[PDB]
Order: sequence, then structure tokens, then C-alpha cells
Amino acid sequence: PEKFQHILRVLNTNIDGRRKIAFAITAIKGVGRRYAHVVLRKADIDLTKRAGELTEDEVERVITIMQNPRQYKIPDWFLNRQKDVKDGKYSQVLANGLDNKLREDLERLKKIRAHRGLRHFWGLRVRGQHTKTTGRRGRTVGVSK
Amino acid sequence: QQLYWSHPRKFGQGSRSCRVCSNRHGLIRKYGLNMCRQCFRQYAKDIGFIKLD
Amino acid sequence: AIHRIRITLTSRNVKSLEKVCADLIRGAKEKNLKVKGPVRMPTKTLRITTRKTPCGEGSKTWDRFQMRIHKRLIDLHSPSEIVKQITSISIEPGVEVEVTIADA
Amino acid sequence: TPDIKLFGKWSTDDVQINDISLQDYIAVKEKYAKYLPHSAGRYAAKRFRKAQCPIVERLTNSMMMHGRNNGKKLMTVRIVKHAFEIIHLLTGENPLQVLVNAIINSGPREDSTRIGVRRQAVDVSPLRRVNQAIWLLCTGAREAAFRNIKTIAECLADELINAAKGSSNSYAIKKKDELERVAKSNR
Amino acid sequence: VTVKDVNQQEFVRALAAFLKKSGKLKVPEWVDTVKLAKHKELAPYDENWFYTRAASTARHLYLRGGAGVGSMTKIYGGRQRNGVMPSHFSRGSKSVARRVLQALEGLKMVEKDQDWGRKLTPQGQRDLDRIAGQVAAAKKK
Amino acid sequence: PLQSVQVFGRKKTATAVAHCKRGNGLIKVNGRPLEMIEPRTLQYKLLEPVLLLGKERFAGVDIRVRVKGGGHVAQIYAIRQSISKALVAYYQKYVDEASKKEIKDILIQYDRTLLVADPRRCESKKFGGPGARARYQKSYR
RNA sequence: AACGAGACUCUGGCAUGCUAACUAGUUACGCGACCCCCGAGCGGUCGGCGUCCCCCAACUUCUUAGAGGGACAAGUGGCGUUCAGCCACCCGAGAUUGAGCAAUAACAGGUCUGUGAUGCCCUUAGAUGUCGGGGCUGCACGCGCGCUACACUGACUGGCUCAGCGUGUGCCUACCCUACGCCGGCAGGCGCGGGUAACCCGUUGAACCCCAUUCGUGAUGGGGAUCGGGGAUUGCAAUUAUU
Ligand SMILES: [Mg+2]
Ligand SMILES: [Mg+2]
Ligand SMILES: [Mg+2]
Ligand SMILES: [Mg+2]
Ligand SMILES: [Mg+2]
Ligand SMILES: [Mg+2]
Ligand SMILES: [Mg+2]
Ligand SMILES: [Mg+2]
Ligand SMILES: [Mg+2]
Ligand SMILES: [Mg+2]
Ligand SMILES: [Mg+2]
Ligand SMILES: [Mg+2]
Ligand SMILES: [Mg+2]
Ligand SMILES: [Mg+2]
Ligand SMILES: [Mg+2]
Ligand SMILES: [Mg+2]
Ligand SMILES: [Mg+2]
Ligand SMILES: [Mg+2]
Ligand SMILES: [Mg+2]
Repeated sequence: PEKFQHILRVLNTNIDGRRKIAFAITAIKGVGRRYAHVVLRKADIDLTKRAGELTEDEVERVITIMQNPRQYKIPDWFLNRQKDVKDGKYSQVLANGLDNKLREDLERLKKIRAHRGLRHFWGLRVRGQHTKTTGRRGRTVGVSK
Repeated sequence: QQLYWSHPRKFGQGSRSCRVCSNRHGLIRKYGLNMCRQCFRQYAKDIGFIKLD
Repeated sequence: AIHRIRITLTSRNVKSLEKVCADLIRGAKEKNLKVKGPVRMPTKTLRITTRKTPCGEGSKTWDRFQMRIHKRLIDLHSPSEIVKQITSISIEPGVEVEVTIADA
Repeated sequence: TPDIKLFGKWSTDDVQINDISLQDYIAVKEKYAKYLPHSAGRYAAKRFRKAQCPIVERLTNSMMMHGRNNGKKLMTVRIVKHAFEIIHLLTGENPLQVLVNAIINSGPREDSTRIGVRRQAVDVSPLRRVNQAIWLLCTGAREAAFRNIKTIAECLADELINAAKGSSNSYAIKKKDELERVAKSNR
Repeated sequence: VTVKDVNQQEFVRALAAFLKKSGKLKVPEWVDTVKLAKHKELAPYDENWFYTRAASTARHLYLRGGAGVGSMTKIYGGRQRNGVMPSHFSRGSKSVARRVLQALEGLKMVEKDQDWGRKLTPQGQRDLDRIAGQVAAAKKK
Repeated sequence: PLQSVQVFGRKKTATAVAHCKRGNGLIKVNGRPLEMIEPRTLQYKLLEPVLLLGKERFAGVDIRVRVKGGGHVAQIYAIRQSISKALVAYYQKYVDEASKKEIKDILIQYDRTLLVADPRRCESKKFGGPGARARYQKSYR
């Protein structure tokens, strides 16, 4: 049964062909599993066929939905980036847009040296956690002199 | 003289204090006692509470 | 004229409450007033549990204080004057009695 | 038929016990026939009262173990039901007799106590025989199915089978004879 | 036969298959992009979940004729796993429970009773017991 | 000249009251056939009195049952104890005495607590430990 | 002879015996109404489902809570210097329910930071008796009580069906538990009633469990730390992120 090609290289990442298509495309960053089901539902695709059982034209139908979600009627409260701080847009950053958007956000913070920027710099915990008995990476110290 | 002699004390531990010892820190609000946890063991009888459990 | 009228009794000591109730029943049935017997509402128990120690030292013992509340009702079918009269009599100890206009 | 009872399906009256030592301590026939391995059963109130408990219920109780099963008994009954249904296929024989066989051939008839590592050899009471056999063959199953695709009913079934005919491929038998050799040495 | 005479799961499947055989019973637009409660972690598998949910809702109204939305969300509550903290009981979604009860009034099966709440119309109970008999006759119950 | 009787059964604060009367068959509980009480893994438990006594005794009585309290399993034993505690008091009142001695010995020899309630109830927690007998950990050094 | 033990007080287990209940019910029918034939019948009648509506019907089994009753090693058989008692068994709701209370003499135990209980010492207007801001949360490291997990005796998605102890509008103080309708995916918002409480939330539709679907031995859909972005509620104020 269905012995044609399985693995597919969706943008910049190797989507394995074996897993169910829902749990197949999650190997993309910025695309969790709750977002993926919506994308596939709005793409009309069956949800009982692996990644190997999709031809070369459905996959474009899915990509264009992942990239332009606002227009395929996926509401504005699903998108991971909202009222984007620099320009007011709403969208899902996908693969390296996620890396660069985190990078730019940390740079934006450090630039005006906000209390979070310095915590990202010093490599500490940024939210309000106690730090006396947690994290605890370093090496043991001795009382001897 | 002064118009700055208080700032809102309308909830939390600043609001309330024991009806006997005037302390804060560990008072019983249940049933409207409003009584310090040490002061209540002292009058726990005259109110009527009796230990028999 | 003849009215329904309900007396509600509350206390914490049971014997006073029960003896009060039985005496009111007596005084009502000596006039043949068609009394509906005492209904015993569920007793209530107030619980307060605190550390024994004044400061923070010791093994961690607790007290378990509790107070009990008993409550019952009796119902009468009669004019008001006889009931407010006999109610007004024969209560020596510490017991709470409240009588209302009508409850039926 | 109505004088006779089944676990829905399986008959009791065709069973046999060949160890005359264990005839007092395995309950299966007659007044110990019950429809289900689930009774309230205040057994653990006196000393020997545990001997009256129907053997299939004892096999169920000893199965809900290791923490995230404490109490869940209806799962255990639905496990045992399935295990017997598989056993009737893998052999074509009565499941109850296979259980009775696998209990009889797992009780270590000699153990070594500790006195000082210095041990001594002693013989085990007829009640401890069954109390150990049950433990061993329920641990074999729970152990064989911890990260495998097999299901606990499948492993419990093949465990009962490979033990009812002492085969050195079953956890129970290995551990029993290994507990006996250590006694044999420091006799 | 009434509804209490028959197994309460295949009855639900029959009622759902019947409700989704009339073209009536308008479903909300967001039917395919909704978690269904605060404590779930995924959207329902069954693409027709609204039909099943409306079927079960009607059955529940049959057995206890005075529900209202504030208990449909309790009848449907479940257990929330708060990450690294102990779980806790959590309610359903108010909005879908409301839109389900509204969709049933359009079939004249439900009406807002005295006091406040909802109950089945006389015509709703017939629609139920008919497929109850249908179930009992299919499976021979 | 009505001919009826009522008796209860308890198991861990789960009371089930059975009312048996003149009739023909028809043993129900909360309105369902006893074939369909929910935890159906335990079905042979609540079929035990009829499967043990034979449907010849369950031939002139109709026995309805109302249950409330406890948990799922602790109500199977309430029911299972109440109906058999009933067929033994409908006999003892409207039949001869020596016929009920047959029922009681077919019953009590198979499984007690089809007539005598378990006296076990939960023990009460104490300060110091999580439950009734355990205690919190003790860190010496 | 006195204290401690025991006795005692509360609680759990049994009463189809008593007392008696629209702020608990049940059974009946006076009912009537709805619905299906689901069975005789036809569809009514015979019946079946009802937390549908009634009764100025009958009663107290279920509910509530008062007075008494019951268990005494009392009966039977062994072991006991035939004593004090132990062991097994019968009848039984039960032959060992769980707590509270507790002696003499002490400890350099803890507490002056519970007290308008308190001796002595100190400070007392440039205060050690008030407002604004920060800290008690600061992190190379050592320890203690814990929570969630390492999965198939499982995770996810639907479906089905069961509790018990409780608290509830606040006397300065100023806030309570929530039904039902509507709006919003969600947290939440608006509207309009009940409750000073066996009366309303509430027949407290609790989770595990139970039944059916997807996954497949792979750090995988196990696990859910850390981190980015956005939306609400509390408050005078949320940044070191309250929730
Ligand atoms: Mg109560
Ligand atoms: Mg867990
Ligand atoms: Mg516990
Ligand atoms: Mg006692
Ligand atoms: Mg009681
Ligand atoms: Mg009712
Ligand atoms: Mg008494
Ligand atoms: Mg003697
Ligand atoms: Mg007996
Ligand atoms: Mg005692
Ligand atoms: Mg002492
Ligand atoms: Mg002091
Ligand atoms: Mg001093
Ligand atoms: Mg001051
Ligand atoms: Mg300050
Ligand atoms: Mg601190
Ligand atoms: Mg400690
Ligand atoms: Mg689930
Ligand atoms: Mg805080």
C-alpha cells in the first residue's frame, strides 16, 4: 500500500514523512500542534494520512495557509506575534523569523538597558523567581584555606 | 499643621487588629470574632467553646 | 382571629431547650390549641482549630474547639393573645425563644 | 447447571490439585466458587483467614502495585478476564487448572534465613508457598511489560503458561530455583 | 420504550446521526477552531462534534428538566492539569453551551420554562422516544 | 388491601431502598433495568440473588429501587444487599415462615453481607500526618 | 488511705420498637397532564417513564434528632495451684472503633516580637512614639519539609454516571455565596432575582474510576522547566513580571 516517496523538505526544515501529517509538520518552529490542526482544517486535508501520502500540490495549499493565516480566516488571537512592537502587524513568525524576532526583541530590551535586558545579559532568571536554591549550575566550593 | 496623617488602610493587615490586645499577626476572622490567636485560647470558654473532640 | 403562629427555640445546652419545649407543649395542650409537635432542625457545630503554643517552638500540637447550636420549632393554630401570654411565662434559664406572626 | 458457577464462562468442578500440602491453601472448588474475583471480604482481620480467600481474587489483589495502581481494582478484574481468555487459546486447556499448576510449581519448598552474611537453611510453611508463588508470577508479568509493546494481559498469560510447565523461560521459576540453590549451598 | 430503557451511548450516537440528517440546527461559524473548554489541550477530533454535543445536551435536558447554561458548563466540566502543580476541577465553555441550547430552540425541541432555565417541549420528547424505540429495535433491546 | 414492603441496604454511606410489591417480574432500579447499572464489569455482582434463587421466586413481585449516596462501587453492594433483603421480607410477611428459611439459607451460605451490613466507615484524620495513621517525614540531622 | 491507670465525656457501628415533622420524605391514589406502544389491547382501558402539577390522603421505612434498649468474657468446650484470668466456638449490628482528659519531680527547653501581664537597664524632640522610596525575593555553594515526572497497569479526544464534612451580606472595618438571561474562543462583561440560610447556590451533575477513538518503544503526542508576543480582573500602585 502506497509505496511512493515519504520524506519532504518543507521550508528550511526536514519534515519526516512517516508521522501523521498533523504531528508531521510540527517539526517546524513557531508551529505548535494546536496551530497545525487549524491549518490542516482550513486546508481541507484529510487527517488520517501520513506525510508520505500527500502529493506536491496539497503541500503548497498548506504552506500558503501557514504563511498567510490572517487571510484564510484564522482569527487574530491564534497568531503568536500580535500588534508587533515596531509596526503594528499581526502574524505567525515561522522558521528563522522566530530566531530573528527573539534576537531583535532581546536587542531592543538591552539597548535601553531595561531591567530585563540586563538580566538577559548577566544570564539570570528574568521573571520573578527566587534564585537562592535553583538553577544551580556551577561547581562545589570548599571552606579550606 | 498636617493634611498627610494617613493613606488608605481599607484592606489587608493594616485594616484590622485584635479586639483585646490590639495586635495584628494571627487573628481569627471566622464567625466575626476578630481576636488574636493567643487571646482566643484565653476566653475560649466564656464564649462557650469547649474542647471535647 | 385564629392564626398559624410558629415559635422557634435555639440554645446550646440541650436539657434546657427540651424542657422548655415540653412545657410549652403542655401549656398549649391544656387549652386544646391543636399544636403541631416540635420539629428538630439539624444541630449546627462551629469548629475552630488553633496551634497550642504561644510562640513557634515545640512539637506541633493543635486544639479543636467547637460549639453546638440546637434549634427546634413548634406550630400553633390559635389567636395571638393566649400564645403571647403563655410564651411570656415559664422561662427561667438561658434559652432563646422567638415567635412570629404566621408561618402557613 | 444452577448448582454450579463460573467466572462467566470457565468451570471449577473439573480442576485438580496434586500437592496434598497445598489442598488446604488453594481455594477453587465447591463452596469457594464465586461469579467474580471481587468481594468486600474482611479476610485480613485474623491470622489464617486469608486462606479462605478464592485464589483468583488473591491473584487480582496482588496485581495492583507500584504506586500508580493502588486501589484501581476494576482494571485488575478486566486484566485477569483477558488473561484467561488468552490462555484458553494458547493451550486449549482450562485456564483455572493452568493457574493452579503455575502456583504449585513456583513455591520455593526451602529458603535460607540470616544469622551472621552467614545464612541457614529452613523449610517454608505451606501458606508462604502460595504467598511467594503469587508474588513471583505477578512480578514477572509487571516486569516483562514495562517498556514493551506487549500488553500486561499478554505477558501475564504467557507467564502463567511458561510457569505451569517449569521452563526456565519464566521469571517465577528462575527465581524459585535460584532461591533454593542458595539454600542448598549453606545447608 | 422510553429513553431509560436503552443503552445511553448508542442512543446518543443515533440522536446525533439523526440531528445531522435534517439540514436544520444551524451550527456556529467557529465550529472547527475551538478548544471546547479552559482545561482541554486540543480541539475535538470528531469533525461533527457540535452534533454529538447537541444530542447529549438534549438527552440531559430530558432527564432533568430545568438546566440553564450555568449547569451545562458544570455537566461538562473536567480536570485541569496545572503543569507542575496539582490538578483541579474546571468548568466547560459558557459560549458553546449557550449556542447549543439556542440551536435546539430552532428545532422547537426546547423552550424556556417558568422560573428560569430550559426544558423539552412535548414535541421534543416524542422525537427522543421514537429513536429510543429505533435503537431498541435495531440492537433487539 | 395493598401488599407491599420496603427495606434498605447500606454499604459505606450509600443507601439503597428497595420497595417490593405484588406483580410479575420487573426488577428496576432508578428506572433502568438492572442489566444497565453503569460499572458493567460488576454486572454478575448485582445479578447474584436472582441467579442464585432462580426466577421462580422473582415471579410474583415487582421490586423498584431508589439509590443515593456513596460511590459507584459502594452502590453496587447497596443494591445487591437491598433486593435480597427484600425478597426475604416479602416472603416472611405474606407467605409461610418455613419458606423464607429456605431463602435465607440459600443466601447466607453463599455470601453473607447479602443480609448483614458492613460496619466499616472511614476513620478520621489527625494532625501530624496526611491521613489517619501515617505521619510526616522526620529529618533528624 | 490519696493521686496516676481505670471509671468518665464526645464520636462510629444496631433498632421496620417510641416521640413527630409543607425548612425531609415515601406510598397511594384524588388526580390530572406529557410521551411513546413499549407489552394485553388499538392508540384509552391493563400497564410502562416523571426531581410533571396537585391532596384539607395515609404513614415515618429512607431524612432529621431526642428519651430509653443493647455487651457482660454473659453461654458452651478446653488450659489455670481450679483463684485472677487465657484460648477456640455458638447467637449477634458488635466479642480488640477513634479521640479528649492525665500524676509527683523537673528543664537555666521556647516566648519580653500575643498582652493596658511585668522588675531592672537604655533612648526620650537632632527620638528607639509618622509619611514617600527600597529591603525581607538579592546567588559561585551546603542542607531540610515538599510538588510534578520518567509513560502502554499510559497520554489525547468524546461519551456515561456516583459523595461527605463546610462556609455564606462584616457591629469600626465596609467585603459576602450565587441562580437564570444576554454578549465574548478564553479569562471576563452587562442585566435581573434568591439567601441572615434543612428555605437560595443545591438533587452540591467532583476527580480517579467506567465505556469507545487516535498514537506505537522513538526524549515520542511521555515530561512541562525556561523564554517571546498579546488579552482581562483586583487595587491608590502590578516594574524585581500578584493572580
Ligand atoms: Mg449535615
Ligand atoms: Mg497522578
Ligand atoms: Mg488518604
Ligand atoms: Mg463508646
Ligand atoms: Mg449516625
Ligand atoms: Mg421527586
Ligand atoms: Mg443514646
Ligand atoms: Mg468456664
Ligand atoms: Mg454469626
Ligand atoms: Mg478505647
Ligand atoms: Mg506525666
Ligand atoms: Mg511573653
Ligand atoms: Mg520588659
Ligand atoms: Mg504608627
Ligand atoms: Mg513605610
Ligand atoms: Mg523570609
Ligand atoms: Mg517540620
Ligand atoms: Mg479525559
Ligand atoms: Mg505575595
